[PDB]
Amino acid sequence: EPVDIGTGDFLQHFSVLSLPGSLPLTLSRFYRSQAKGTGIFGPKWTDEWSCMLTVHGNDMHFTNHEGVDLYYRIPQNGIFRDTANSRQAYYRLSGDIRDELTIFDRRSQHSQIFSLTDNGIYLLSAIHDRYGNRADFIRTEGLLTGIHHSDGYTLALGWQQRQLVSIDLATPQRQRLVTCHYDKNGYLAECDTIQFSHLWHEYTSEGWMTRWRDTDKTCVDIVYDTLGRTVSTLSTEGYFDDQFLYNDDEKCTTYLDAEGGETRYWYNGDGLVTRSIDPLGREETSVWENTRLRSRTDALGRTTAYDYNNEGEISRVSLPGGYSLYYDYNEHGQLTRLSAPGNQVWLWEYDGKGSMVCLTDPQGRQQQFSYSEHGDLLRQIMPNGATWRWSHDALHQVRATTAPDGGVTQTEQDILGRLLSVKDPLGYTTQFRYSKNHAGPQGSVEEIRRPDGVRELMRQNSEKLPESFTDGEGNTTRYEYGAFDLLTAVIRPDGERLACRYDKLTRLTEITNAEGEHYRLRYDKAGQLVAETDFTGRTLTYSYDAAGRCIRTTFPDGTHLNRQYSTTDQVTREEVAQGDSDRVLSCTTFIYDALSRLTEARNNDATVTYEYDDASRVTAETINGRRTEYNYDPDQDTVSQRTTAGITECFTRGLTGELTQWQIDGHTPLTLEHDLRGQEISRQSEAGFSLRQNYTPTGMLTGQQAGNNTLQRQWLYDKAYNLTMISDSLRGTMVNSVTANDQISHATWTGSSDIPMREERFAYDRNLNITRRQTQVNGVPDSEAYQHQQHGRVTSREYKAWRHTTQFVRVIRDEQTTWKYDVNGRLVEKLIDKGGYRPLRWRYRWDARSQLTGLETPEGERREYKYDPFGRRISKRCTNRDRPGTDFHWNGDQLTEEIPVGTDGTPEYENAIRWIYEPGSFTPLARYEKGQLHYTITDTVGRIQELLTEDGTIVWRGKQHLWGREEGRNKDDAPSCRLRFPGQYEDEESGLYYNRFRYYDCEAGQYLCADPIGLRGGINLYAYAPNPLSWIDPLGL
Repeated sequence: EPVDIGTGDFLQHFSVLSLPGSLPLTLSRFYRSQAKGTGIFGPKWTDEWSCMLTVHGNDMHFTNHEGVDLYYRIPQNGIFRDTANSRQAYYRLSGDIRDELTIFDRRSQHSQIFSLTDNGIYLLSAIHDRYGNRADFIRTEGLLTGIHHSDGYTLALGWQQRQLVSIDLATPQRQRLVTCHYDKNGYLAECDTIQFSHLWHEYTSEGWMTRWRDTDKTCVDIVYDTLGRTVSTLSTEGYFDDQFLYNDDEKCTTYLDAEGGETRYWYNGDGLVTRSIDPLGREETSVWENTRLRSRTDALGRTTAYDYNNEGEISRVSLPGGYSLYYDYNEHGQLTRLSAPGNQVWLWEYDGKGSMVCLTDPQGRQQQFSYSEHGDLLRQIMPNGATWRWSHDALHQVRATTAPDGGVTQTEQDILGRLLSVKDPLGYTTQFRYSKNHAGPQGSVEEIRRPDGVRELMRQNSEKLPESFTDGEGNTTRYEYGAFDLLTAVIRPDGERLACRYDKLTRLTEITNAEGEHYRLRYDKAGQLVAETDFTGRTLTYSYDAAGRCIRTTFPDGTHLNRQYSTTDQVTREEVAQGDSDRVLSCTTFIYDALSRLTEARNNDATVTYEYDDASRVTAETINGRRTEYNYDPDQDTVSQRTTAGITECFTRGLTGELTQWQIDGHTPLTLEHDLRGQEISRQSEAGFSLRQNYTPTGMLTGQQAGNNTLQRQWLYDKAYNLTMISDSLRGTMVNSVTANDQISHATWTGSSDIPMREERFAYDRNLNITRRQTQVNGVPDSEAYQHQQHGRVTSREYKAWRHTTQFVRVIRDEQTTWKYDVNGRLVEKLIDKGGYRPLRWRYRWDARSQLTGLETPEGERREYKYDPFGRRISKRCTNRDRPGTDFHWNGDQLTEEIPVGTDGTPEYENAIRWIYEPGSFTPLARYEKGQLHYTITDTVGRIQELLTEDGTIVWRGKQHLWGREEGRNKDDAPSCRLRFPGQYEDEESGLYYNRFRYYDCEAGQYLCADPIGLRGGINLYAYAPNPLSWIDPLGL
């Protein structure tokens, strides 16, 4: 807030200083245009080190860090004892007026000590906590000149002509913290801080700040009326061209923002807003009782009420929907009990010095906390017995952490809080060095030295914003900013630029990619995103209710996604209309229980139900009658046992929560071991399966040993952490060349001969999308394809392939593929035109939510897909040929079962294939089909590369191309493996890799439709990842 709508003041609050310690020492400056107070920073600016108590006849006026005055009635004996002011009931005044006075802050448990000076004025002499940690304020000749902190450091405040010019860390290290300059009338004109902002200020003779600017591009000009009220603001770059209109009779202030909006505020005697109307006419009211919010009602009539106890704290919060929260405190104002809906009660226990020693969750489980005599947290004991331990340096910052497994992490920080070094439980050390720019443009450089020899640089500009970053290979990404620290440009290592543009209220309205095309956003008078147009020209429209909730999404083709919300802002219904006809094409309903927990989701294709326990943990998930039950470890709230159609899995976990044993259906259990860093080093089964893994000093997976039962793998990276060499004992040696954008430009798989067996070469456009792909087999050119993007999506492609004859090459295939998209950005037709041959045309059918519902193969065969209300594909049918189907079962976001369905339409549940994941993970652990158990071995991205029987025999070997095409030949009786990259499932009828939301073309490296979440998933809408061996996309974004 720039302006106090209750009075018209121009307000500013900036951080000045923050020093770590047992008692943190923080300092900020607060400006108010009509203020009559004075702090260490001159007139009109108040701070935390200038608080004072003043005798006012029978009153004791207390000036806080913002110039607000609290009043206290001095008793007859002149002794205060826990005296409280009703306007701010958390400040407590104690002491004899003849001795010294104390202000106790029930919010922080900290005390301010005020000592007598002159004329019945008490100045701040000390601040201390309940542990005795103390900061003594020293004043000489009236001016605050020194500060002593009990941790062992001292501050030196230097003055000249009674104006504060320097705040210096004095001992044990000399360091400049704050520098200040003043104008001709003694107002703070320039304030340079070492941790925060560097600003300049300009005032009139009365002290009204008419201009403030930063080190570079931000510069605001303020105009006042004859009363000192702000009437207009304007920045030099055009932002915040605001105006303010006042009406003291109506008690109404009018705000005219720079984009044509009008917000009106009605205030009361205390200057608090009782009623407001936004530029869209949405009204919000508030009831106050003496600077105390009692109830607030938004634009939908939803009322939130606040109750208070005799001590002045919030005791009861009434929420929309009948929910109520209750708060209980001890005598010092510390929260001791929180009662929530569903009989969820949290309990906090404190000792004699205020340390919270025991915390009890709603499940009655206790966490014990042990402290030092000075307040340091020394030990924490979890309910299962896991014990954490900490020790601290001279500034009471954590310098050593002991994990429950015995590992110790050494950290070291400087007096300003910056991290200097870290030593992991295995002895590997990461160092940080900070250097200041001493020439020209102000700035700083942060160098990182990693235990693998990697060195990285991070440079900040004069506004202490990230200016550039240089990875271990010397690739530099640069950032440019505009006014108000708005990101306006990003420059890749290859030199291409991404640009941003903002309206007069600093709202993102345009994004320009490296190709030069524009993504545009449009807002209404209230700031809601009402329209957006991607690079393809597709425009989507959004509608909102009075509460700001999106109730309609209008697509170019004409369909409407309508939504209805419950009182607790939960989607209860989704309709699909079309055009001017209000007729509903499809319907989706969500049902919630008394605790606003989703218990049933239903559309025309699937019904999903959820069951919970007292702890709101999902005990059962059912999809179309198929039920999965869960049991939880009582102490760790993790899934300890899950059952699906009689088959039961048991999970066992250690103190840290790591998986130690897994077992299914009475088979031999799988046992796992971990190191001191929490990384898996071995997994074994007594049947014979064994897998050892090792890592780099930075934690990168680099080695694998298994045990026709032996597998040696090695992954080697470059100093930018790109996978550039793979040593496989079954496949050979892969070598990768990367570009400045960390994309693979050359990938050669070499067996044992010197000339590589197979090579892939790639080129990319300015959007990092694939353009060229050339293959070479045994040194001779094999195939070469070039594809062209339009607006970020693949549009056409030419492909050729050669045969090696005699030393000549002759063309055997010469095809041109062309893609056609609809107005919603969904691929609807892919046509492969060969020379003279017959055209092969793929067709795609979509619903309103851009889900692939139908697929027509070039041979006329048609398939149909159905989805649940969460976008999970549940069924795959063939609707015109005599071919079997497939049913899918999901646990959350994991595809856990693929169930074959015969041609008669009956699911073969006894022939189901189960994929075992850790609950929440996307890396498959094992595979279970017809009582056969197979253990998986995954690569660096979590993709299955080998399936092994329980005895350790490799029965399936993967062999893929760079972007995911799987083509490794396996025996006929080998188990099927259609899992590709994490989240992907290969449909054998089309070659597509189904991700949860979109379908992926591993040849073009792109999805078949635009990203359903828009810019929330990146600038490239039809793109998978820059490097498929280092990025993953479990969902379809």
